[PDB]
Amino acid sequence: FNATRFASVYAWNRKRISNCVADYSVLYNLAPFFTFKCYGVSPTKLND
Amino acid sequence: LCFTNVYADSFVIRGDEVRQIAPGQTGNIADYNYKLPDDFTGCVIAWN
Amino acid sequence: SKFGAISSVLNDIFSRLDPPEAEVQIDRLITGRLQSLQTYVTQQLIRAA
Repeated sequence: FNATRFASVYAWNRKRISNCVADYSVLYNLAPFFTFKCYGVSPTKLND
Repeated sequence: LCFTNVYADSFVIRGDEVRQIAPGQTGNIADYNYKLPDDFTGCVIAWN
Repeated sequence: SKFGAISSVLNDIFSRLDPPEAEVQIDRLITGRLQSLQTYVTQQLIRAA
């Protein structure tokens, strides 16, 4: 989320994540107003 | 059969969240918007 | 003893499941343990006689 440059849309990046503890709450401090659409899971119940 | 009194509550919710309107369920809507008792009796009608 | 249920721990059943089928599991547990208590009471009565 704090990278200097992002990859182009056609050559979109792919990152694998495993064996880690993820705190998604920090993702609410990115911008005062931003889209946070989630499919198949409620965002407020991602910490359980 | 007939009843003592009837309460009708109507609103509009997202498509994925329609399963959260049920006794004992948890999530954003169940916890922060609308909670049903465990020993609930009555019906729910949801249409697009 | 599980008495045919998934788990033999009552509060485990409470925490790990929603009320709908947790009620069935607890019903099974209570019936089994009550039957065991009744059997023990009958044995005690016979021995007392």
